[PDB]
Amino acid sequence: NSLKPEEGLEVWKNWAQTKNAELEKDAQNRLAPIGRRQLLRFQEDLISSAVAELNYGLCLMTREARNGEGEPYDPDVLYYIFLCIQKYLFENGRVDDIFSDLYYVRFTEWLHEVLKDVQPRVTPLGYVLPSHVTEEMLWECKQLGAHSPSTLLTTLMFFNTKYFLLKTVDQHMKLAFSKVLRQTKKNPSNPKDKSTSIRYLKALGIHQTGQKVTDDMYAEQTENPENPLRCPIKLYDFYLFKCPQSVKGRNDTFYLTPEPVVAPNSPIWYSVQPISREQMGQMLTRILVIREIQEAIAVANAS
Amino acid sequence: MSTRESFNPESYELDKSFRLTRFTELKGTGCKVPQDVLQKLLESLQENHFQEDEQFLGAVMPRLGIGMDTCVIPLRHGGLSLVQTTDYIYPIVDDPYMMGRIACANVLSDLYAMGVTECDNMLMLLGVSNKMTDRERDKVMPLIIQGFKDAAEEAGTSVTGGQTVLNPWIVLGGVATTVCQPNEFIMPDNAVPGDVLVLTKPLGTQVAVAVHQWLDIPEKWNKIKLVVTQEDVELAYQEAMMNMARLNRTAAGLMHTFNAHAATDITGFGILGHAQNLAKQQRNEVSFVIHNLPVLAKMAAVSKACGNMFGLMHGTCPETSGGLLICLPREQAARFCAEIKSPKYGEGHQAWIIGIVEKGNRTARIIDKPRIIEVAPQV
Amino acid sequence: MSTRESFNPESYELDKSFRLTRFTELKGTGCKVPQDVLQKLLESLQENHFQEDEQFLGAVMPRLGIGMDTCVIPLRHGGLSLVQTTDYIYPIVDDPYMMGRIACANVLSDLYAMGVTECDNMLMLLGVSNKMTDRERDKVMPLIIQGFKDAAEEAGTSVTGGQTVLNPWIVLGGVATTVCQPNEFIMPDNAVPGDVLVLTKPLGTQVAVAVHQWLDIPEKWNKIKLVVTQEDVELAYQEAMMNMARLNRTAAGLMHTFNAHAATDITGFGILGHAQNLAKQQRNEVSFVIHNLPVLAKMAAVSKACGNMFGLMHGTCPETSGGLLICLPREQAARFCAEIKSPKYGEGHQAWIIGIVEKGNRTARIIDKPRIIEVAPQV
Amino acid sequence: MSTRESFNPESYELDKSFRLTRFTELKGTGCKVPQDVLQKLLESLQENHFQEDEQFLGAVMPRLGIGMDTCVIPLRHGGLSLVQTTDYIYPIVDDPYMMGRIACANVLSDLYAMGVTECDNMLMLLGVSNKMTDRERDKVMPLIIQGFKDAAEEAGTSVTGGQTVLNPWIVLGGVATTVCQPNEFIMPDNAVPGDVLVLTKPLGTQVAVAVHQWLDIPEKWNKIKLVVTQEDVELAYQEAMMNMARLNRTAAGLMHTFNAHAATDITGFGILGHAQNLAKQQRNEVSFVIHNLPVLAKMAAVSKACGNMFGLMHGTCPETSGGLLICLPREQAARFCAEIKSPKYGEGHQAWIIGIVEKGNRTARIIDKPRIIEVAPQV
Amino acid sequence: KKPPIQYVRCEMEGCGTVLAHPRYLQHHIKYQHLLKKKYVCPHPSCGRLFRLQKQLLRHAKHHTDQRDYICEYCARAFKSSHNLAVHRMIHTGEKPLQCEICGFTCRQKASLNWHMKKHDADSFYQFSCNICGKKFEKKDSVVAHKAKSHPEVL
DNA sequence: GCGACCTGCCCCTTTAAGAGCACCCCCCTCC
DNA sequence: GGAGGGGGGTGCTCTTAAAGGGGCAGGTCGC
Ligand SMILES: [Zn+2]
Ligand SMILES: [Zn+2]
Ligand SMILES: [Zn+2]
Ligand SMILES: [Zn+2]
Ligand SMILES: [Zn+2]
Repeated sequence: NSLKPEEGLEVWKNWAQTKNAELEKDAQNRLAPIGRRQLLRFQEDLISSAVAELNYGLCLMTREARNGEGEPYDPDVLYYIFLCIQKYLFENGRVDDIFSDLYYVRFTEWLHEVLKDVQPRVTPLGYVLPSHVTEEMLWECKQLGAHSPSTLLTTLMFFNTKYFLLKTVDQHMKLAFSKVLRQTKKNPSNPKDKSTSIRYLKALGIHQTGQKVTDDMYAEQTENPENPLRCPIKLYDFYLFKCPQSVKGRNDTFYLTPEPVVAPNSPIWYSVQPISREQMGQMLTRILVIREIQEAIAVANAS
Repeated sequence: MSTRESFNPESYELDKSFRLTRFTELKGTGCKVPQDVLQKLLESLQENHFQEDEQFLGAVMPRLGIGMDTCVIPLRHGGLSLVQTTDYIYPIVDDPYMMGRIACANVLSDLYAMGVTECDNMLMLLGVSNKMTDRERDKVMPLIIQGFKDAAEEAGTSVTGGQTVLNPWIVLGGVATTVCQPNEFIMPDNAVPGDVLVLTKPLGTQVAVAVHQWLDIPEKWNKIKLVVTQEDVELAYQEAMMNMARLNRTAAGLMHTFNAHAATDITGFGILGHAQNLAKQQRNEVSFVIHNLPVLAKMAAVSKACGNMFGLMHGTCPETSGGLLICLPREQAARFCAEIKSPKYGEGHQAWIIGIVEKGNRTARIIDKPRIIEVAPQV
Repeated sequence: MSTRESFNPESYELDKSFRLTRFTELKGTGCKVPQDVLQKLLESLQENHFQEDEQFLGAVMPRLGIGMDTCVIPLRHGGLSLVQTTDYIYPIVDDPYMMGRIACANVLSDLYAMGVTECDNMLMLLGVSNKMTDRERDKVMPLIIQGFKDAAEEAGTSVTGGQTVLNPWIVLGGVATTVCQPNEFIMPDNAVPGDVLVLTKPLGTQVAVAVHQWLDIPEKWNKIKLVVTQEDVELAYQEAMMNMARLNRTAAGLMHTFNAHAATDITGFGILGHAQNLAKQQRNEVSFVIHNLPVLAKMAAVSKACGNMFGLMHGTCPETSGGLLICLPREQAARFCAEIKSPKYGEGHQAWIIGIVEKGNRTARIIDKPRIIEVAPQV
Repeated sequence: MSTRESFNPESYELDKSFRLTRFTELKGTGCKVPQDVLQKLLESLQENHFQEDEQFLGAVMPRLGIGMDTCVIPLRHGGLSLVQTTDYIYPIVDDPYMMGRIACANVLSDLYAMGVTECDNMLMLLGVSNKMTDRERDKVMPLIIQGFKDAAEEAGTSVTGGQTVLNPWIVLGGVATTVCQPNEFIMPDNAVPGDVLVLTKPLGTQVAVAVHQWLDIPEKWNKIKLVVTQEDVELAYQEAMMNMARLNRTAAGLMHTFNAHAATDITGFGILGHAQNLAKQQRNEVSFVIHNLPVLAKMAAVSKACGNMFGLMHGTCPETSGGLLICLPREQAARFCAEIKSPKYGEGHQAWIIGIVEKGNRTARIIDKPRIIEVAPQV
Repeated sequence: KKPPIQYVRCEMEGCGTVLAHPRYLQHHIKYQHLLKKKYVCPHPSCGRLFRLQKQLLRHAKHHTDQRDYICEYCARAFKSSHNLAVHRMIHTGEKPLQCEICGFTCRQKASLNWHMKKHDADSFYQFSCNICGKKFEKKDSVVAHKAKSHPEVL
């Protein structure tokens, strides 16, 4: 498929071998976070790695991960390799989410710093470069969907920043639940059409007042019959269904911090405390790297 | 046996005067006669410095777990965590079957404080009293073992292995262990301001147990002959014995269901002592305040009559096989009690909201004049 | 205090009259007066009818591990097996720090008998006596905790929990847990005829400890002086103290290297006490015979003075933190004892081939005329 | 500075027995046993017959702006005014630095009563006791002067002169002067029924000072040791020293903001005497009534125990560096306390509304049973 | 001078109260049961009846308008110390009571009684006043209801 | 058709007032 | 000398009802 776990496993193995060689040549005592008394070492196999070792091991890869040529990986392919690692972990029974689990916060920070000042490359003769990261890549790796509270919250950001074209972090932050409205707007032309979509005003500062054109000033999502698992309307409806009743009807913030503890039959997944600015920026920095979103925003702003 | 209303010594061909609690020497302060000293000793047992390891260059998860209860130990292989606990309780009830069940429930309660619904294996420590006639030991220990095993069966685990030793006082206890994935349990350090505290079992079990011993001694009985009669004391004894023998498996299940942040078991010390212990673990600056105190019927008055012996009001009274002290948001807690009270899965059991999580201090306290909720005698 | 060679009560602001062993009624039988009743109770608590499950229509390995000790419990994840042991004892040695090491070694002794070399976690139980003076407790208990933690460090394990209780007699112990793959432990049921049993530590520590305790009082010491000189106790006591503080970890590793068919721990029931138990679980029709008892220096003669209080010759002499009993083949035993005597790193110790193995009924037996070897003390 | 740590005589080459307070005959009635007579003398020196000047055929402010304190004395140039005050207190705290700060604050407090928040110049009167040895004089006096200058710095003024004289008792004081426009000071002669009195500092500083000096006299301590523990006395003394060493700049600044009618200070004569003096000044016919009496924690008990020595409940206990008794309207007072507790500039302090203003005959009283408010030792 | 604590019960039927000391038993008996008396408030239109002599002095406060208690913060006048103590809770921002079902915190039991209506609890209450069937939980609450409402007057 | 204004009714909170106990103060006392 | 009883008055905690301000929800008039 789009995402290959073997590549991530190989990169992790190479880094682990190099780090083990460095540690053994330094021959400095260092104790692992495991219960048994043993010298700290990064397992050559991902699965056996402890919860803490993966975090520290993953954090350093952002600075020491090499390739056959020896050139440091570019940010996009590095993010792709981390996604491959996550796919490998999911395949072999590990349930940890390296991008959302609270125990993996530092890895997110280092990845955000690496991806902070990245820009698309026009280096190839073609004027548009296709990023390795793709929409189908994140979907396959269970980054996007209704699996966990954090992934769902990320999914809304993905579709919000694609359709509403809210590339900037401030555009997202200004968003609030009250401003977003859902209208069936059922068309009598098609019986039982059951059209549904959410509209949001765009922050276009113009001297003229009033609604010049309904479509020009607003962006509306659309149902996806190709897969019910991907319909932005369905996910948005499921998002509200799993949020506290108090927050609905509030005009302060749209995104809510996930609950650290959730169950499949839990009525509520989200707290009443909006996500922090740093977390918002960290999530955004990763979403822009996608190829589909990147080209969508490139076309929108240019036109 | 469970079906029989009570353990009658004559039926088993033992002397009528025989009392299981006779071997132990009950004290007003319970098994925890020193509170600060035993607390410091327990902290010293868990005291460890090399585990900081430069904090592992970040917010490393604590191998100590809660620090004071149900330590979680990461494993080399599988990315799993070992979660095991241990607790020992001397006999305090006259029915050996029920007392063994109580010991098993007390041992398992610590796991349920971290939302570990299912247990892997359980060990048993069976102390044998020196001052016990050989004939008696052959009629009581089988009952205690059977109760322990039945409780283990009710908890989805089997008691295999253990140890048997001789001690002046009968010692009952064990070790409950579970090898579980990270998402299976709840680390109690996520409490935030605005939350509420939920208690799954009423307080005042120690008073009810102790008073039943005074029902025979005319010297001690006269000190409370006015405040509390005898039939209500017997009812409170029956209810405390039945309450101490339940299991918090449903509590753990609803804990996972309803977005719980932190929890702890009210076993030994007291509700206030355990609340103070819990507050220290919180990452944030949150201080607990306890407004209510569910106490068995006609037990607060006995505490007042007995003076400093018990001290229910101050929350320092020891408890055995006590309930959980969860920390849920308001709406989840409101739904929590409704579901546990009348669940379709099993039998109904009440739960009360007793406090509010205040911000700033990382300390626990009880308002100067707490309200007493006299738990109805199962009517 | 680790470097200190002995316990100096005057050095801790304590009167010389203080003795750690003073808090326990040391009987010749040791911890448990009965063995038939205690064995029956342990078998009762290690027996579960639902456990058999018609052998799962196959050859299911026992869930009780050795059957009598160190139970192995299959897990849901990855085919791992949870192996854990529990053992509690009372002080028998005056030195506090060395007592903690002995207690730690006792808990792990069962674990090493299954072949397990490395341990994950180790809880502990600290029984603080109510008779102990407040001033002493704040200074004596920390010595036990520190020694126990040091022993855990020696064992490549960390103490990350436990429990504290009040008990007329100081109670020390803990539970050690190891989650290991099937190729890391040895099930002791493969013994075959034509093998030899190897005991890795000298027998008869209880005799030395008890007589050393009698040293102070002259009522009983008068008759013991006739059979042995006083100065023998001082060195014998030190040897027993030191032989009860060295872990069998090295011996555990050599079982893997030398095709150890079975092994056990000599503690509590005595060398003949565990010989029968180890035999009853062998799936092959075999019997053990002990042709040699390597008694501690002159302890055999001392046992002759007291007709039955010790009973070493019959083999039912209680031992604390005793060595293993490995049923290697004849060829392996030759190199096994040599290897443990002169390890590459050092710290070797002598191991004695107590006897042999012959086909027949599943029972153990000490020959009618056992030979005695007086281990040479090291100084 | 002595703010970092308590003044230790040895640190400055002074003997342990040394105490600064030894140079004054402290008494429960303060630095003036016949309070009534000193009032007559102060009236005698203030009163001047020529100042009436036939009323100048009009109604204009008097030279003695209020006839009791902080004379205004209009000048010639620019129609300005010269508000000037003086005060002298003998040492009452062991710390020389804090004592100098207290003297400076007391000197400045008179101006802040009139709403003046700026001081152009200040003088200092430093008196050295005859009994003090030469070695002490050059070690304590520099600290006193440093504290006085530091206090002056915080007040936006500088000590630029003074005088030094020999005295049997240490005499510490100064004189504050300010040349201000007619609209920069509130002349405390306005008062209308419906207003509410406001106090900025708790009372009972003299009691705390006296008790702290009774910790060395065995005869006096035993009389009072029953009612108050030593820790309470220590914390009360610390709070009183911190309060007495605090400037009323914020209160004076807020007086203008919240439309203050009249104000004074509680330095000497107690709360009742100063209110009585203030009442006579009011142009209208208004009499004060005081219902609340904020006192330092536990000092009221000592006050009543000692007998007719302090009589805080009678509002006669003398105070040093006391607060301001501000007359404000009801809603302004409600806002006044809120802002002074958490000022925009920060470093707020609590204030109380101690009474009401009613139509009367220019007098002040205290209700029969004042509601004693025990101010806690915050931080 | 505090005597040791002993508990004695009023054996008279209808009074199961237990007192903190034998000293207080004589006072309880005399002032409650044995002393049967009737007084009338001097106010022209009050028409109330008080058997004790202590109660009348308190009642005189109701008819007059003497307010001798002043709040520290807002300078508001109250007729009794405990009323002020309840008032101060507004300024300190403390809510002691708390519902045991939905975790709803309030300042006074009057607010809590209102909240219990949502969590309908009068069903499990057994006590009730004879006149208007108020459906209280405890006993003395009925006495308080008979005092405030259904007053005993001429 | 949509809004502003007046007014009525309910909700929830705060103030006002009674009940009774525990306590102190004073006085008297006959042993 | 005296601890114990009698008589009186009082603060404190609890409880309930009444008063009151805020807000939701009608009917009427104006645009
Ligand atoms: Zn009565
Ligand atoms: Zn009246
Ligand atoms: Zn107020
Ligand atoms: Zn509620
Ligand atoms: Zn009624």
